[PDB]
Parts: sequence; C-alpha cells; structure tokens
Amino acid sequence: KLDRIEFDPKKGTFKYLSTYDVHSPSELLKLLRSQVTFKGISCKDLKDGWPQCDE
Amino acid sequence: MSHSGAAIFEKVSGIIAINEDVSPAELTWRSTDGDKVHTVVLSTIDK
Amino acid sequence: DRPIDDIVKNLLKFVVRGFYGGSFVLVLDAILFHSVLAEDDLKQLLSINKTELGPLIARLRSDRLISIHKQREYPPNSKSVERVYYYVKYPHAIDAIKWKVHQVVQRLKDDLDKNSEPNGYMCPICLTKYTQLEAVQLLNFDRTEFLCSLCDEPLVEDDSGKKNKEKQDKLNRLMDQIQPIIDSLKKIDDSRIEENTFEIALARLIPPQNQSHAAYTYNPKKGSTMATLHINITTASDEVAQRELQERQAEEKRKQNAVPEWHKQSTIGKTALGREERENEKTLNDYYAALAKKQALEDEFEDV
Ligand SMILES: [Zn+2]
Repeated sequence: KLDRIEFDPKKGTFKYLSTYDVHSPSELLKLLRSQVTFKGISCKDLKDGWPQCDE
Repeated sequence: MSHSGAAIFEKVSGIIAINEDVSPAELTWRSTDGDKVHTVVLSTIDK
Repeated sequence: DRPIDDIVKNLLKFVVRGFYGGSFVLVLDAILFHSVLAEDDLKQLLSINKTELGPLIARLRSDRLISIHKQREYPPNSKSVERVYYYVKYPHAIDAIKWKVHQVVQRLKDDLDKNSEPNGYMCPICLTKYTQLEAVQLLNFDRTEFLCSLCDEPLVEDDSGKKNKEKQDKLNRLMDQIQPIIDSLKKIDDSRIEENTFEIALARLIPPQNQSHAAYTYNPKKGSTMATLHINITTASDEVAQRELQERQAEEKRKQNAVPEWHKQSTIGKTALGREERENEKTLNDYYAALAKKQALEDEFEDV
C-alpha cells in the first residue's frame, strides 16, 4: 500500500520508488524538460533510489 | 497568447488555458507547483 | 511568441554563456524564463545566497543586462519591504551588448596598432621602458650598447612587436566565435525592436512559485514625475410576424404623427370646455396504405 515501494503483480518483485523516479540520463533529461519553472533539481533525493548521480 | 495567462485562483498561483478545440470548450487552470489541476466546463456558465 | 524575442533571448543566453560564468548564466536564464522576478523569487528558484547574488547583480547592472525596479507595494500584512524587481530592457540590453563587443574589437585593434611598432629597449635593473625615438640620445661614444641614464646598464630588447602575429591570431579566434552575434544583429537591425518596460514585461510573466511575497501589480502614485454577436433563426413561418411588428410601429408612428381631433375637425359645434377533418385524413391515409398494399476577497463588478 505504501507508494515508496512498487510491487509488480506479474513478477512478484518489490522495487524502490523515488519522488524523482530517474534511473537513466534520458529520464533525467525528461525530468528537466517536464519542468514548468526554473526550479533546480535537488540531488539530495536524487541519491534516493537511484544509487549514483554524481558522474 | 490571449488564451493562456498567469493567474491567481484561491490565493494559489497557476496558468489559465483555454481548451477550445475540444467540444465543449473548457477553462483549464494548472498549478505552477503541480499541486492541483482544475477544469471548468463552459456549458454551465451563467454570469 | 515573437521570433525576435526568441532571437534576443538567444543573444542574451549566448553572451552570458561566453563572456560570463555559470552562475551569471543561471540568473540570466531565470530572468529570461520568468519575465519579472524579485529577490525572494531568485532565492526560491535558485537557492542562491544574497552574498552570492551580490557580485552577480552588480556585474549584470554594470553591464546593463538586468534592469532593477524599486517599486514597493502594499501587502495585506502591510510589511512593505523595499522589494526590487529584476527584469530585462531588450533595447538597452542589445545596445549594451553591441557597445561592449564594438569596444572589445576596437581595443584589440588598438592593441594590434601599438604592437605594430618595432620592439624597443628595456632596462631590467630599473625596469624602465625605452622606445626607439627616446633611446637615440643614450648611446655611448663606443657605439656598442644602449646605456641607461640612471642605471648605466646594458639595455635589452623587448619581446613586444614580434607578438604581432599572436595578436592577429587572437583577433581571428575572437572574430569567428563572435560570428553568431554579428549574424543575429544583422537580423535584429533589419527588424523593429519595441521598447519594453516593467509594465510591458508584466504582460508575459511566468509564475516562479505558488506564493510570491512581492505583488506584481503596479501601484500608481500621485506626484511622481521621475461586441456580442446574436443570430435569429426563423423557420420560414415567423416572417409574417415580423411584418406585423413592422406595420405596428408604422401605425403607431402615424398615430403619434397624426393631426389631433380638434385640428382636423371644428370644435365650435360642441359645448365649451370647462371643469372533424382528422378522422377524414386518417381514413384517407388508411385508404392510401391499403392501395399501396394492393399494387405492391470581493471587489466591484460590471457585466461584460
Ligand atoms: Zn635599470
């Protein structure tokens, strides 16, 4: 029931879900494209879920 | 240009857009921060 | 919207990406995206420090890239802090950019001119310059070496003058990189630029956040000298009704323009004034059917 963890009914697999659900640089470009403001994207929650964001 | 504009509804900032090509036309107010999206159906407008 | 607006936005973006650092690019892109912005709007969108935006705003004001507006308004809590609005003056910005690039290339041309002369002679003990014109009177009687007046030291040749090709290459590397600026000002000078202000920039604003402390509505002050279409559809039956109306205003107009009874008639002869086919058509339709079988917050308002 928690939105932080996503469950796959067809596979029986639990995965971690983040507020900024970005796991690829393409997803990062899609997230920056979807911004209607010029607000910066915080890297504090970008570490959450997707393990590496610096490189 | 005329159909879209920045607005304040219920002391909340947003964008008013006119969804005119759809039948019937609607007045869509979109939250700037993404909190709430509200569409007004124009078939029930009195004044 | 306006392609010229997109062009001058590209101008501002390219000049801040070329001749300015990244934080300048950030604040300039923030002002270009949201047309009118205050200091709290920048501190909310960019998470920037006041001491960090200090040199940025100072440099962008000195280069006339960001216009500052000193309007204060009246919030409901009446805490009217002197908020400053950061916007863009497009003719002022393009004039400043054109003047800066013209002064850079003119100063480089003057540096090339001052490098075009011969080398000259340096005195390293006293660290004193000597041109070819003023070193004529300092030679000895031995006719061997340039002797200084103060140090009496053998002078050495300057390395300047031989860097003429280096300055020419610097001009070549500046000029091809600034070529998009020249190509874009070719389109700008062939177009018409409207003079925008704070009120003009208010017409194209983008909200930075949900709750803005600074109100964007302009508050004027006294003493500052610084339609509808309606259609009528008639199904070919009510034309006689409109003619009945037309003759009715005709007859009331003739009645109101008629002579009075005392005018057209003499009043001296009277006393003085003082104090069923439905069954038939049903049977008809039955007969035709049988035959066809046979052969087959509140404010003031106005309504607009
Ligand atoms: Zn010397």
